[PDB]
Amino acid sequence: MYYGISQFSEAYNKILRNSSSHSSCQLVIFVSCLNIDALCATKMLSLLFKKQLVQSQIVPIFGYSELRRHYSQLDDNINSLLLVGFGGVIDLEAFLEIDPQEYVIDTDEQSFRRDIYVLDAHRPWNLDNIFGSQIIQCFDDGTVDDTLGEQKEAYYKLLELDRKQRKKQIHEYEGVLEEYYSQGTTVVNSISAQIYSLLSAIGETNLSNLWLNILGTTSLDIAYAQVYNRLYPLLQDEVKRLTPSSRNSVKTPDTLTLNIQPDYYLFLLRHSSLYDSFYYSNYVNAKLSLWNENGKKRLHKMFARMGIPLSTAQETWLYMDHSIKRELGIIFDKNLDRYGLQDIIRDGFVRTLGYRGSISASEFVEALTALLEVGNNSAQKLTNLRKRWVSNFWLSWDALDDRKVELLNRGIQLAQDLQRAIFNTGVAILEKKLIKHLRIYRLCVLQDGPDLDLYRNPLTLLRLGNWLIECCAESEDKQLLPMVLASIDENTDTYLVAGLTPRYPRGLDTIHTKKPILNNFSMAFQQITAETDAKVRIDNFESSIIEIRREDLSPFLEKLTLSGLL
Amino acid sequence: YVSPQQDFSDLMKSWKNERCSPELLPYPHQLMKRLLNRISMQSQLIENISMGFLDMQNASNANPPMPNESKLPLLCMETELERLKFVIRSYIRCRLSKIDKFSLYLRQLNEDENSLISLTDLLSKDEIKYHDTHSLIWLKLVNDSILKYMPEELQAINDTEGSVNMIDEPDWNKFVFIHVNGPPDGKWNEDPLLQENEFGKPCYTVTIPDLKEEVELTIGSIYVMRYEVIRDLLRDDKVALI
Amino acid sequence: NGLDLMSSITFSQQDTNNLSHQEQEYLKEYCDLITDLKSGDLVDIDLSGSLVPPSDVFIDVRVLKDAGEIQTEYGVFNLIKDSQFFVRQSDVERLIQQGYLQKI
Amino acid sequence: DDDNTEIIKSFKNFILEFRLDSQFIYRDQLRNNILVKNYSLTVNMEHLIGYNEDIYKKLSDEPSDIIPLFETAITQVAKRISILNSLPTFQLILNSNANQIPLRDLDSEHVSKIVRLSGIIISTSVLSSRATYLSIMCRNCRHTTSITINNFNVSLPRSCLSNCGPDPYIIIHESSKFIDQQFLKLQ
Amino acid sequence: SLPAHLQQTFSPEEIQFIVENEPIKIFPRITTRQKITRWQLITTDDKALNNMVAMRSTEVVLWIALLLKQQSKCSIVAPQWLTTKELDRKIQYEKTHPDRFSELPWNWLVLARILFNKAKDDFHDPIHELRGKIQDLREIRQIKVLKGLKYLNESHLQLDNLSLLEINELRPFITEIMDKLREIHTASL
Ligand SMILES: [Zn+2]
Repeated sequence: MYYGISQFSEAYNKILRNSSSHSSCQLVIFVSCLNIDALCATKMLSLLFKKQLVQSQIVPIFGYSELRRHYSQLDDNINSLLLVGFGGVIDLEAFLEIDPQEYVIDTDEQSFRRDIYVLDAHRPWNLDNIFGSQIIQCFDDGTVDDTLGEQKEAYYKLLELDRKQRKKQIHEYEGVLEEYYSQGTTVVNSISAQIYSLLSAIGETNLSNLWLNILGTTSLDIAYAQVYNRLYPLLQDEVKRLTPSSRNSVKTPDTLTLNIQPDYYLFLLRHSSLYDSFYYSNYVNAKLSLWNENGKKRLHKMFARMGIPLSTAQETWLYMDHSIKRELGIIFDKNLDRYGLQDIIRDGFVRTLGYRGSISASEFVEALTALLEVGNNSAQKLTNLRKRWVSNFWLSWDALDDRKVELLNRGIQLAQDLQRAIFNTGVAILEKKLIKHLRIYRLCVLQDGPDLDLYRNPLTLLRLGNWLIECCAESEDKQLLPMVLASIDENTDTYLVAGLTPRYPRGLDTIHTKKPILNNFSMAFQQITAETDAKVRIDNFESSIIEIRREDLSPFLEKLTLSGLL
Repeated sequence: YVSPQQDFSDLMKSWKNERCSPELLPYPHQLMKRLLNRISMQSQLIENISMGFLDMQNASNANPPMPNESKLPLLCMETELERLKFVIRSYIRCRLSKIDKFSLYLRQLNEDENSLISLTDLLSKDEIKYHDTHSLIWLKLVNDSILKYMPEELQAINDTEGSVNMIDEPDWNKFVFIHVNGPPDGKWNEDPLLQENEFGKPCYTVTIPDLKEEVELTIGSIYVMRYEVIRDLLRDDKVALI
Repeated sequence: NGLDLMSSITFSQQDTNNLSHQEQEYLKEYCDLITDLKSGDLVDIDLSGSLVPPSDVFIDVRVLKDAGEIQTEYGVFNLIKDSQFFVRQSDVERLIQQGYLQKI
Repeated sequence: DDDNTEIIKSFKNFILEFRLDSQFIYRDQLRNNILVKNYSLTVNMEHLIGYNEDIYKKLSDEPSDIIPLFETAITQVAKRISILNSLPTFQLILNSNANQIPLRDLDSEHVSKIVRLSGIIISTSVLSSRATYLSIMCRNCRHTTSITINNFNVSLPRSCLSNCGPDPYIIIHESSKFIDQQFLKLQ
Repeated sequence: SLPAHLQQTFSPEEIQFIVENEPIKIFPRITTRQKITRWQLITTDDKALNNMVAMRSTEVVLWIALLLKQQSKCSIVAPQWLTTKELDRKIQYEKTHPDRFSELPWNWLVLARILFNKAKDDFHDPIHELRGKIQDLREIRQIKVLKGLKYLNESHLQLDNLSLLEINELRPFITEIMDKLREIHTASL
C-alpha cells in the first residue's frame, strides 16, 4: 500500500520539489524497450514534464544486466529515478546493492539521498519492496489493499517475532510466505491508464493524452482480453467527456475527430483490400483453416454468397465501390453467422485530422509494433543485435508525432510484410506436423528453413506463437497445455526459446473467466538452471524467454519434462 | 545618454549599417566600452545570486529557491546576456572579415601623410594587432611560395603602375536599400538640409554628377540608391540602411 | 573554434597531406592569431561561438557517440548512447558543435 | 446550367481551400506553373477523396462531362491569382493508385469509366491539328460567328443564324486556334 | 559572418530576431507588484515587468512574452490589423490602387507566422480564415512586384511600403542587376 490510487498526486509533488531546477538535471527515467504501454506512458510523462519545465533524460534499457551496469555509473546528483515497465517482481535493493544507512543525507525517519519509483504491472509483487523497503517506492493500483491482507501480517509479524508455540507458528507462517510465491505471472492493468489517472487528478487531460491512453490500452487486446474488457467502458466515458461540441459546421484543415465507430477484427482494413483483411486474420484463419485449400474455397464461397464480386473485394479500400462500402454492416450482420464469424464485429476508436484520412487504434499499434521489430566472438554479435533493438525504440517514438506520417506509412508496409512472412512460416509448420505433443507441454523447434533471421527478435517469435496458439484454441481438441517455441541462429549457434501460455477461445462464455492462466516457465527455468551448469542466458525482462547454446538444448528439455509445474 | 536602452539601439543600428555597407565604418569606441563593462558587471551579478542560492542550500538541507518569483527573472538575465553576446560577436566577426578584404588599401591609407583617415580612429587596437599579424603571415606565405622566383623588377605585392592595379579599394557606387528616418531626434525647422515640397512632407535633396541629376528623397519612403551620394546622410543618421 | 587544428584533435574534415608545407605553417600561425585574439579584451564574448541567433530556450537533444560523465556548471550530464535529453540550449552548444549530440 | 455553376464553384473552392500543414499546395503549383508558361495542373485523387467524397463520386461516374468543368475552374482561379488575357484553357492531369487492369480484361463492363493499365509502346504517330475556337461566316448573309469546342467527345450548325442554303457556313482559318493531337499504340 | 554567404544579406532567422526585438501587449496571469529577486534588465526597460498586476494590460518586448507563454503566465493580444475586417479593408485598397503598395506594418508576415505558431488560442477569429487572407494579400503583392521589376535602370528606385521579408528575398537580384547596368553605362562615358 505504498502509493494508492488516490495518493498518486502527492508523489508527483515530490518530483516537483526535489527534481525541478533551471540549472541542473536531476531526473532519470529507465524505460523497458520492446514494449508499447511503457513507450506511451513515457511519452505522456515527457510531455507533462515539458509543460512544467523540468529537465529530463530517457534511457532505453534491454535487460537486468544493463540496468545494474547503468545504476553504478549514475551519480548522486540525480535525486529521482523512474523505472517504467519492470522492477516489481525482483528485489531491487539486493539487486542494486543499496544500503539503506548509506543513503541518509537528511538526518532527522530518513528523507534519504535518492528516490526510486517503480511503475510496473507484472504481478505477483515482491513482498520486500512492498512492505520492507523505504528507498524503493511503487505506484500501486489496488492489488495490495485487497489481495495481500494476510501477507502483510505474516511479513511484519515474522520480522518482529524473530516455547513450542514459537516453533509451530514460525513454520506455519513461513508456509504462508512460501505459498504467496511459487505462483505464475500475469498482467492485470495498464501503465497508461495509471498515468491518465495521474493526469485527471492533476487536471491536465486533453485529446492527445486520451489518444495515447487508448493506444496503450489497445496493445493488451491480443494477450490479455480481460483487462481490455475491464478498462473499455471508462475509455468510452472519457471519449464522450472530451468531445468538443455538437453540430460541427464544416470540415476545416485543423479539425481533430475522435469517434466511436464500428470496426472489425480484421488486419489493416483501411490500408489494404478486403480479401487481404480476411486472409491474414488470426481469428478467421483459426475459424476457417485457410492454410490449406479447403479454407480458401470456403472463403471464396462466403464472398460469393455475400454479394461482393471477387474483383471488387480485391481493390484498395479508398477506391472500393461506394455502394458496397455503405452497406458493409448489413452484409456482415446477415451473413457472418453461417460460418461462425459473428464475433468479428466490434466497436473501437477512430481518429481523423483534416483532409488526411482515418486511422484506427489497432492499425496504429500494429504499425508501432512493426517499427519496433524491423527498422533502420559471439558476445559482440549479440551486443550489436541488442544495440539495434535499442535503436528501433526512437524510430517507434518518432511515429507518435503528428508531423512524421511517412514513418507511420513505412510501419504499415513493414507490418504487412511481417504478417505475410509469419503466415508463410506457419503454414509450413502446420503442414509438416512439426508440433510434438508431449505429456506436459507441446514442443516446436525450427531448425531448418528460410528467413530464420527474423526470429532472433522476441517480438516476431511472439507473433508466430500468437498465430499458433490462436490456431490451437479453436481446434476441437480440448487441452490447455503450455507451448515451447525454439528458434536457431546460425551466426551465434544459439537457440532462442520462449514459453507460451494457453488461451481460451475468444468467444467462449464467462463461466471460466477468472485471473487468466498463470505462466510458470520462469520458476521452472530458474530451478533447472540452478541445479545444473547449463550454458543458458536468462537476462531478458520477460522471464519466459531464454537463450540456450545449441549443445545443451536436447538434454535441458529432457530435464524440463521432469521439472513439473507445467 | 545614461540610458541602457539607447546603447542597445545604437549597437543594433551600427550592426545593421555594418552588414550592408561596402566600406569599413568608423569604430564606436565609447559604446563598445560601455557595453563590455555592463556585460562584465552583469555576469558577476548572476554568478553572485547563483552562489548565494547554492551555498545556503547545502548548509542545513534547506528548501531550494521557492519557485514563485524566482526562476523567471534569472532565466531572463541569462537569455538576455546570450542575445547581446551574439549580437556583438556577429558585429566583430563581420568587421574582421571586411578588414581581411582590404588589407593593402588600409596599409596605403596609413602610409600616406596627407590623409585625414588614420587607423587609430578607424581601427580598434585588437584589430590593429590582427591586421599587422595577418599581413606578415600572408607576406611570408607568398614570399616562400611564389614571389622568390621572380625578377627584381616585379617582386612587390602592391603595384599601382602595372597592367592591373594590385590594390583593391571599396566600391563607392554600390546600390543599397535605405530608409529615410529624417532628423535624428527632431526639431524639423532646425535642420538646414530639410526643404519642403509640394503637398508633402519635407524631403532631402541629393545630386548624381555622373548622371547630372537631382534626386529628392521623401521622408518615410524606402529607396534603392547609390552609396556615395548618401554617405553624409548616413554619417549624420538621417538615413538608415535596411 | 580556434584550436591548433591538425596537431590536436580535428573534425576529420581535411587530410594532412593535401596541404603544402608552407600552407601547413601558415595555418599554424593563423590559429595562434585566433587564439591570442580570443584572449584579448573580448574575453566574455566567445568570438568562435555559434553564428545562428538564439530563439529557443529549451531544446531536445540526442546523443550520437558514447562517452562518460561530464560535469557542467552546477550539474552533470551522463552520455549514455541512444538516450534523449531535455535541457537548456546554452549547455549543449559545445557538445553539438563537436558531434556528440544531435538535433536542436 | 444550374448544376454546372455549383460544380465549378465546388472545384474552385477545392483549389483555393485545400491545405496540408501550413501550405496551399494546389494554389502554389498553379502560380509556379504560370511563371514558366506551363498551362496545366496535376491533382492527386487521394487528396480529392479526403477533401470531399461527393466531388470524387461525381467525377468517377461521368468523366467526359465533369472534367471540362474542372478545366474551366482551373483557368478561372488562374486569372484571379495571376492577373489584376492570353491564357488558354488549362489541362488537368490525374494520378491514381488503384489496381491495374490487364488489357485483355477490358470489356463492355468498363465503358465510360476511368481505368489504370500498363503496357509497352510500339509506335508513335505524327502530330495533328484540332480546332478549339472556330470563326465562322455564312455564304449569303455574310456575318461573323464563333464556336468553342472541347476535345472530350460536334459540327457546324445545320441552319442559318442572323434564302440561305441548307447548312451554309465556312471556316475563317485565320483567327482560329488549334492544339496538338497524337495517336499511340499499346501492347 | 563569412560562412554560408552572409556577407551582404540577412538570413531569415536574423530577420526574425529583429522582429522579436519589438514590443507587444499582454495580459498577465500573475501579480508581481512590490510588497508594501527583481528583473533588473540591461537592454529593455523593466519597469512594467517589475510592476505587474493580474487582469490588467501592460506591454513588454516580444521574446519575453513568448517565454512567458511557454509557461502558463501570459496571454498575448494580437495586433488590431490581425482581424478579418481590417484585412478585407486592405485587400480592397490593394485591388483599387494597382500602382501603390498598401500600408501594412514592416513585420506583418513574420509576426503573423510567429503568432500563429505560438499563440494559437488567443485569436478571436477562426485561424484558417486569417491564414487564407494572408495568402490572398501576398499573391497580389507578388503580382505588383513582378510588374514593377520591369522599370529597372541605373539611377534609383523607390519601393515605398515594401515589407522587410519581401525586400530581403529580392535584394541580391535587384542590387546586382542595377550594379551591372551602372558599370555598362559608366564604361561608355
Ligand atoms: Zn446565312
